[PDB]
Amino acid sequence: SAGITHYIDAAQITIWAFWLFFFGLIIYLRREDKREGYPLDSDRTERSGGRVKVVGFPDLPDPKTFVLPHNGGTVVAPRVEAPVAVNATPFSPAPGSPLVPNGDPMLSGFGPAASPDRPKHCDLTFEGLPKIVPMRVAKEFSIAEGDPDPRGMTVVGLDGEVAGTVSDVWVDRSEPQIRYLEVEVAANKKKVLLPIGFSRFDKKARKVKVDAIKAAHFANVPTLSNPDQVTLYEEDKVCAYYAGGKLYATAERAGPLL
Amino acid sequence: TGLTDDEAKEFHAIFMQSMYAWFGLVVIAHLLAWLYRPWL
Amino acid sequence: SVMLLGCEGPPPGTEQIGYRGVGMENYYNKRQRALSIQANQPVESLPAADSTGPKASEVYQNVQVLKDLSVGEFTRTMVAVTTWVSPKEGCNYCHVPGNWASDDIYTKVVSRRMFELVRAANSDWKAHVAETGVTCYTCHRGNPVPKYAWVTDPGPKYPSGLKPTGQNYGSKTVAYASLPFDPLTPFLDQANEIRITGNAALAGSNPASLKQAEWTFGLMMNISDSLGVGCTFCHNTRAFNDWTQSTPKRTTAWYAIRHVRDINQNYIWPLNDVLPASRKGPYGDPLRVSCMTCHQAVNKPLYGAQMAKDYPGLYKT
Amino acid sequence: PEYQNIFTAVQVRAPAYPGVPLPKGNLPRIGRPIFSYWLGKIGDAQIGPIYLGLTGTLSIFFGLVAISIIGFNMLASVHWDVFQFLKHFFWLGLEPPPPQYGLRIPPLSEGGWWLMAGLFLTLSILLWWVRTYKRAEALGMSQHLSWAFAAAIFFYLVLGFIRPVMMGSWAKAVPFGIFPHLDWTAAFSIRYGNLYYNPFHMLSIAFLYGSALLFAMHGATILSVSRFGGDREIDQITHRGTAAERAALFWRWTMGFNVTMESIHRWAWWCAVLTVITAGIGILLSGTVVDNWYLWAVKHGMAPAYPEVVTAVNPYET
Amino acid sequence: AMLSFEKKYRVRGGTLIGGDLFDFWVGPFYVGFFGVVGFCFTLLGVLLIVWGATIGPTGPTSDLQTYNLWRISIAPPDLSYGLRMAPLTEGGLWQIITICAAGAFISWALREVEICRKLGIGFHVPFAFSFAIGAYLVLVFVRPLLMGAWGHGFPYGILSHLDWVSNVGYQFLHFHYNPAHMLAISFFFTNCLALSMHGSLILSVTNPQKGEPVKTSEHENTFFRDIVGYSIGALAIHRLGLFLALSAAFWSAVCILISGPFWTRGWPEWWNWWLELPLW
Amino acid sequence: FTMNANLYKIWLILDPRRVLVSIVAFQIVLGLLIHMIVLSTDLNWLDDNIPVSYQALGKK
Amino acid sequence: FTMNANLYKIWLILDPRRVLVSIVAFQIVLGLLIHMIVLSTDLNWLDDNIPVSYQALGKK
Amino acid sequence: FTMNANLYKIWLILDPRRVLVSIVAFQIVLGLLIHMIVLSTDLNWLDDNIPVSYQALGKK
Ligand code: BCL
Ligand code: BCL
Ligand code: BCL
Ligand code: BCL
Ligand SMILES: CC[C@H]1c2cc3[nH]c4c(c3C)C(=O)[C@H](C(=O)OC)c4c3nc(cc4[nH]c(cc(n2)[C@@H]1C)c(C(C)=O)c4C)[C@@H](C)[C@@H]3CCC(=O)OC/C=C(\C)CCC[C@H](C)CCC[C@H](C)CCCC(C)C
Ligand SMILES: CC[C@H]1c2cc3[nH]c4c(c3C)C(=O)[C@H](C(=O)OC)c4c3nc(cc4[nH]c(cc(n2)[C@@H]1C)c(C(C)=O)c4C)[C@@H](C)[C@@H]3CCC(=O)OC/C=C(\C)CCC[C@H](C)CCC[C@H](C)CCCC(C)C
Ligand SMILES: CC(C)=CCC/C(C)=C/CC/C(C)=C\CC/C(C)=C\CC/C(C)=C/CC/C(C)=C/CC/C(C)=C/CC/C(C)=C/CC1=C(C)C(=O)c2ccccc2C1=O
Ligand SMILES: COC1=C(OC)C(=O)C(C/C=C(\C)CC/C=C(\C)CC/C=C(\C)CC/C=C(\C)CC/C=C(\C)CC/C=C(\C)CC/C=C(\C)CCC=C(C)C)=C(C)C1=O
Ligand SMILES: COC(C)(C)C/C=C/C(C)=C/C=C/C(C)=C/C=C/C(C)=C/C=C\C=C(C)\C=C\C=C(C)\C=C\C=C(C)\C=C\CC(C)(C)OC
Ligand code: HEM
Ligand code: HEM
Ligand SMILES: [Ba+2]
Ligand SMILES: [Ba+2]
Ligand SMILES: [Ba+2]
Ligand SMILES: [Ba+2]
Ligand SMILES: [Ba+2]
Ligand SMILES: [Fe+3]
Repeated sequence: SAGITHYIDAAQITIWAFWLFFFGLIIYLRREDKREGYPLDSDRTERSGGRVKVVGFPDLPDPKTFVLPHNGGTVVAPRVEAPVAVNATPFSPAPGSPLVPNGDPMLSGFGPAASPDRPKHCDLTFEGLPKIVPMRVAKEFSIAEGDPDPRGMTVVGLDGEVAGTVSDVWVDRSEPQIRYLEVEVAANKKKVLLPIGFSRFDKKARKVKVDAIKAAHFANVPTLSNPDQVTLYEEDKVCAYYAGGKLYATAERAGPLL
Repeated sequence: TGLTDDEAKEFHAIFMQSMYAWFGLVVIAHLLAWLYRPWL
Repeated sequence: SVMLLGCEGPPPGTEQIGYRGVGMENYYNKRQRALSIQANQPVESLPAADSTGPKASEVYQNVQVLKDLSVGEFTRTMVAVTTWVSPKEGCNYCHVPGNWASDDIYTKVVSRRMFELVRAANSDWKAHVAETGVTCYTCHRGNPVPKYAWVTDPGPKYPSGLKPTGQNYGSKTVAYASLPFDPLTPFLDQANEIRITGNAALAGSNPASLKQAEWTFGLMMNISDSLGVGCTFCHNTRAFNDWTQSTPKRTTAWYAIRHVRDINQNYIWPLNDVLPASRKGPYGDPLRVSCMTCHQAVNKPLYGAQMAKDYPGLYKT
Repeated sequence: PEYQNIFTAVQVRAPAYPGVPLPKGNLPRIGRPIFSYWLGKIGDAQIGPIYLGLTGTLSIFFGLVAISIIGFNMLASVHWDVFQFLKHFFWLGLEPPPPQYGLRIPPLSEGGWWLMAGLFLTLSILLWWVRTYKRAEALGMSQHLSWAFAAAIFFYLVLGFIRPVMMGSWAKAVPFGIFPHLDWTAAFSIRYGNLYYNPFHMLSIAFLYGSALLFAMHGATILSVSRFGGDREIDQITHRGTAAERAALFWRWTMGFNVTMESIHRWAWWCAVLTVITAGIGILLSGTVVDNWYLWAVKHGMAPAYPEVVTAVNPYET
Repeated sequence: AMLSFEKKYRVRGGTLIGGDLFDFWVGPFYVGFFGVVGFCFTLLGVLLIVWGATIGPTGPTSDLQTYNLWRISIAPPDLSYGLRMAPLTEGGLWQIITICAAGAFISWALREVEICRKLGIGFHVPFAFSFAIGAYLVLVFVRPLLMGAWGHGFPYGILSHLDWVSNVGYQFLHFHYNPAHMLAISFFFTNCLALSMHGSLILSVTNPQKGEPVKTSEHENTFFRDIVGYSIGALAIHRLGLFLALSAAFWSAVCILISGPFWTRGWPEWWNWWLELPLW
Repeated sequence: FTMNANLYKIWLILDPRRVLVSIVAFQIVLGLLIHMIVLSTDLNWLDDNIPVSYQALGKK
Repeated sequence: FTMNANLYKIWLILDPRRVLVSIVAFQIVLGLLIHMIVLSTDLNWLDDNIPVSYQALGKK
Repeated sequence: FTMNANLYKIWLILDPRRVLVSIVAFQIVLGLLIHMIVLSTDLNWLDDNIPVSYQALGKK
């Protein structure tokens, strides 16, 4: 007998090998997925007083330490984060219900206006100088030949009212680019940051539109504990406020439509 | 070209000579070519 | 631009070939379908000829093929062969003037061989030609030289230092694709192996080369183009080699490949010595036959018009 | 309305940056920078400087040699008529040694140029590999690139070198030409019984679709959180921000689970490396182990049956 | 259940349609009006694919009927039905299932939209999704329409749709020569390259050799500039990758849209416009 | 000489460096091209085996 | 000369360096283009065997 | 005409390093190219079968 066809050939067993390595892979990636946001929040944990920490399958991976350059620290993941109150109240006491923000929605710091507490220190260049700084601090930087200089354009909110005018431009010392617009606010002549991501240009007009917030809201932009640099904490606090206007800045972004 | 009126007279002169010299070597090579093997 | 480019409008004519959902379908241009139909028009028949009369071989001097024809019918057959092969030239094209019986001019020794070529075609290859059969016209189209006759080609030039790629060129032979540009000589003249697919899943019993696969692919592109169709016309591309999943046209094409091997081998190559340089390619090989020659871009020559049944003189015995 | 972060609408310059300093041994850097206002329209406007060591120069060297053999051969094939070369370029190519030769080194005029271009190309590719590892070490970083490049090199080697040798025939490697190499691909599938029923090529296809899905999703995400400096993935990875939070949450509310700013890059990495790794496996088995994938799939009962509505009798059996 | 930083964002509102009606969560999925519609379209769709597997092409007792995961397949009606609704048991089922799939995808997209509105993030994801939805529509709606019949759509079956792709592709003799096809393939490939490069970079910097600290933006740029003399930069690579993937889908949609309706001949022949220019 | 006198002034409008390097670039191209054209035609001086039948003074 | 009137003011609208560079480029392109067109049609002046046979000047 | 009374001045205009390196590259390239071209025409000097047969008898 020189013909006993074997039913299992190298392709079968190699597809088997694949699937096994695959399963181990999937599991592993799902473990890296829980280095943040975990263990979850249920009323299972609170009902049980905590004896039910929510983690699911697979489980959480041993902490990993990131050693920040420049006397920066040591970060871990997963870590234990202190709970933080919610600046809102349950739309329903029933589970899975959303919460309505407490007070003036843009002030709430809840919803599209929420944000975490990032360090109260600055991101740094390789050298260790504040990465994000204004062009006034970053002497060297310069507009690109043929690009309207933002400096001096008018910042205008979502309803067409002037907000202020661009008093300067913040830039990345690590990856040369416009990160922030500075706004000398009209209504109180105080200085605020405006993320580039929220700013639209109107070059022929030398304007800088903002669908995000209303001209007035520019008055409440979170502020810098120092005008020649900004902290990680402050970047989040700045952007999130503007983000809030996306759902709050009008009594209509709230939805529905019909 | 951030050049002065005189450093393009100098350049133009030298360029012209080198270029005509080139065209000269050229007519030389083309005549040798026509001599060994006429093409028209 | 970088022009843009080569395009047809919607909706194409469509035909479902296989089972729904399997993807075996065909698309075509209606415009070009009507023009092709008008260009592949058939010549109407000559009135049938009476008779009832003596056989051709009794009244003529050199009749070696069209023997058993009545005089009348023979005459009819001659009128058709005239308009069919060389109407601008008339009778004198294949005959020595004043002497209908002479073979002293080559186009007649050839005409003779082609009377046996058509007869053989209509009577022996029905698994291929069905009841449509062939006629002089099929290839000649009012022309002495089939417009779509072919020759083995040498490709473009190569210095003496290197040998030709055998494939890799702009060739309307192989549908413009880059496969090998003469997939005919080894398949439509000689009879090399087309098959490369293994009949076993695991290996160790199929020596087919990848190269052989590309040659089969080129040839197939030729075939597809000559009849003017796509692989779903004959195949089920999930299994090109699977005969049960193919269409009865694969069967027909199988027998056709053999038929062209016979036309090119025992009817055309032999005429190479009495034919002029004007009818010969750079290797001395002669203009021969392919599928295009007869189909001229249609699944059935002249859209399957039935010409031959009106001329009994084109059938054996 | 709101900016989409597609086009830097207003750019800024600073003197070019020659970069972080390499330790002793990593040679100087060459060339001096320039800025392209248009690249700048969509990305870092800085063009170079570049590093070129022994490795890098020896690789540029081998690689250009290989490109020359392929090209010169293509001009030769249309007779040095550069017009014709220009006309059929897409169709031009350098075919491999013919099978009559097996794995022997063949004459110049019959494929030997292909073996030389194949030789030099591979060497130049693997030298570019080493290059990227050196370039990746001088910076204290890890070898993630090098492990991926090593995966793509794996597939390459599987295509033109490993399978041919195993199959005992340089003619089985892929030929250098655009349309010619397209034909090699198609002929390849035809010869081995429809590559669609080859499972490894299905997975590799799932991973290619997946590299498109993942980069599309992640990229769309990061731009959508580009208002929170989400592109600055490094610090969102060390000091999680509302960018990485809104990002992870968008997906959480849509499909029920999510990853993190650091981990999505692991899903992406592994999915790309996976294309090339299933792909090479797929070619490895073609002809060496399985000869007719459609058949293989039938043997494992995966191939569908349809009502046989059209069929043809087999002349080989008459 | 929520992430450990999720409650602070679970705001009310943002719908397009529904308002407080379906404005709630279920586990980790957000519901919303389009989720309810979506779940309906989806469930009925799948449940019908289940009935098709149950009945088979010739009836539940036939040998072609099957529950084998690789072979179950629901195919469209014959072309003879043109754009009409065809009987349920003759490709009708496939039509309905299609309506459900299209509706589920469009619902899904709109739900990601309500979700962007909630979180205050850009709408890049559902826009990008809409390219796959577009691709799906040419493959089931546009193309078969331009072609006077829904039967030109691909079947819903794991390998049967592979067979579909195969024979439709081969109707054009050598599909690889489709120029839009060549484009789309290049984008799918390039996408695969950028993805592998970005992945590698981030993982190579946020996790360096032991003994080194988290790397920097300066490192990032210095590396790809070291190797290939250019670094498109962090932001932009997220921009490019999105370009590559969306374009890959685009050119796939156009590469198949032109295969029939705008081109009926074989595809390599298309390239004739290039061998025939009056330059040669 | 047929030409202008204000013909040097052209180097106040066009950068001389570029014009210079460019000329050589273009000329090298044209040189190689034309050579290849001739090499592809009847004027070829290589593909014939003369005066000693190199590929058939030992081969053939 | 001019077109008429005031075709000097045209250079108050179109950059001279660019118009120049553009023309040189274009003319070079157009030239190569036609040379290629004529050789590709009947008017070829190279692969004609004119005025005397060359490759078969390597034949006898 | 041989050389300017001032054709040193070209190196006040052109970088000696770049011109030198350029020359090196172009020359090496040209050498390799022409060697290849010659290797592909009659003037091949290798597969001539002279001066003494190295493949004894037949196959090889
Ligand atoms: C076609 C049939 C004949 C033929 C007939 C001709 C004819 C006719 C001609 C040539 C000419 C050329 N032939 Mg021939 N030629 C044949 C066979 C050959 C063979 C061979 C292997 O057999 C070779 C190598 C050549 C080689 C060449 C080139 C040396 C030359 C063109 C120069 C050029 O393009 O540069 C372009 C020039 C430059 C790029 C710049 C010149 C120098 C500059 C001005 C110096 C300034 C300094 C500079 C800025 C810095 C230098 C750095 C650069 C990198 C160079 N011929 C065949 C047999 N040949 C041409 C010639 O001789 O020149 C008149 C010519 O007209
Ligand atoms: C593009 C041209 C063809 C096509 C070409 C191919 C090719 C070629 C292949 C596939 C493959 C597959 N295709 Mg497809 N496919 C097309 C359109 C579709 C559509 C659709 C409705 O538009 C769907 C749902 C699918 C889905 C699938 C899966 C059956 C399978 C692997 C997907 C994958 O990993 O990709 C990347 C996506 C992901 C990883 C996301 C993960 C989601 C999973 C994989 C998809 C689940 C499908 C599920 C099993 C059945 C559908 C849901 C049922 C309704 C319940 N294709 C078009 C019609 N498809 C591969 C295969 O192996 O099949 C044999 C393969 O080789
Ligand atoms: C044509 C008939 C078959 C076909 C036959 C094949 C064959 C045969 C192959 C594929 C391959 C692939 N096919 Mg397929 N394929 C078909 C239908 C499809 C369909 C579809 C919608 O139907 C899809 C999505 C795919 C998708 C794929 C990819 C997933 C996969 C490998 C991708 C890749 O990038 O590797 C490409 C990446 C590399 C090769 C690495 C590149 C790295 C190198 C080193 C780069 C060097 C650069 C160079 C040095 C720069 C200098 C340039 C010089 C000029 C050279 N195929 C049809 C069914 N397919 C592969 C496969 O699956 O095998 C199992 C393969 O080889
Ligand atoms: C068979 C012979 C031809 C061939 C014929 C065809 C044909 C015919 C087609 C392709 C198609 C394509 N081919 Mg091909 N192709 C060939 C060779 C190749 C090769 C190769 C290496 O040679 C490659 C790489 C490719 C690759 C490609 C891609 C460019 C393209 C498909 C992209 C796509 O579908 O996006 C679109 C993505 C989608 C439609 C998915 C949409 C997602 C929807 C909205 C969501 C689905 C959700 C679903 C429910 C998920 C299930 C999850 C479960 C619920 C959990 N082909 C061979 C040569 N190829 C297809 C194309 O052109 O583009 C359409 C096509 O129609
Ligand atoms: C998951 C696998 C995917 C992938 C990954 C991948 N590709 C990679 C890498 C990785 C990880 C690298 O590390 C490497 C890279 O460098 O990335 C930018 C690379 C690479 N992928 C590339 C190509 C590539 N990868 C592909 C595919 C894939 N790569 C998969 C999609 C493809 C396909 C199939 O489409 C291609 C075409 C290259 C850019 C690069 C490898 C380059 C290389 O090996 O170089 C060899 C040598 C040369 C090319 C010679 C250099 C030629 C110069 C341009 C000439 C310059 C001349 C100069 C002016 C000097 C003057 C000359 C002197 C002689 C006078
Ligand atoms: C356009 C660029 C790429 C892209 C983009 C893209 N896709 C996306 C997104 C984006 C940006 C999302 O945000 C969205 C998502 O949720 O992320 C996972 C999505 C998506 N990408 C997915 C699939 C997908 N994308 C693909 C491809 C692409 N999508 C491109 C490569 C592919 C393929 C074929 O390669 C697939 C398979 C889904 C997981 C998800 C959308 C899922 C969804 O909307 O869910 C609602 C619908 C259901 C749950 C099922 C409905 C039930 C139906 C009635 C039955 C289905 C019938 C079906 C037609 C039969 C097919 C049978 C198969 C066996 C063939
Ligand atoms: C009858 C009736 C009442 C029904 C009963 C209900 C039933 C049956 C309940 C069963 C419950 C369960 C088990 C099933 C629910 C099934 C549902 C509805 C369908 C699943 C839908 C869905 C889209 C699944 C697709 C899964 C796959 C693999 C998708 C491909 C995408 C992918 C690779 C996923 C993992 C990676 C992800 C999620 C990346 C997202 C992601 C990206 C992309 C970032 O860029 C990013 C940046 C910074 C921080 C975070 C992120 C981030 O999380
Ligand atoms: C961490 O961050 C990172 C960096 O930052 C530091 C890096 O620098 C880097 C280094 C990155 C690089 C060097 C980038 C490398 C990119 C490569 C190699 C890609 C190759 C691309 C090319 C050669 C260019 C190809 C494209 C073109 C020529 C343009 C052609 C235009 C065409 C065809 C017509 C356009 C029209 C369409 C396509 C039709 C419709 C399209 C759409 C609707 C798409 C929509 C797109 C968007 C973006 C919204 C990485 C990896 C990184 O991860
Ligand atoms: C006129 O032109 C001038 C400028 C000279 C130059 C022009 C050059 C040009 C234009 C070239 C164009 C080239 C193109 C377009 C090439 C395209 C190539 C393509 C598309 C290739 C596709 C696939 C090819 C593959 C996968 C090749 C694989 C080959 C391999 C893996 C070979 C391996 C060989 C090895 C390792 C050799 C070993 C030799 C040993 C040591 C074994 O010998 C004993
Ligand atoms: C109206 C014009 C034509 C007339 C009147 C005509 C008449 C004849 C006659 C009377 C014969 C018998 C002569 C003999 O064998 O002695 C004959 C034989 C023959 N003719 Fe014709 N002819 C015509 C056109 C053609 C044409 C156009 C061809 C070829 C294309 C052709 C090919 C032949 C051949 C081969 C024979 C020998 C027949 C055999 O062996 O069966 N004739 N013709
Ligand atoms: C361009 C697309 C086409 C391709 C790629 C193609 C490919 C092939 C291949 C690979 C085979 C060999 C199968 C085996 O090895 O057993 C084959 C056989 C065959 N094909 Fe084609 N084909 C095409 C179009 C056509 C067309 C239009 C016809 C009919 C007119 C046709 C008729 C045949 C026949 C009859 C055979 C069997 C030949 C024999 O057994 O000697 N093909 N085709
Ligand atoms: Ba058609
Ligand atoms: Ba022409
Ligand atoms: Ba010799
Ligand atoms: Ba000569
Ligand atoms: Ba020897
Ligand atoms: Fe990223």
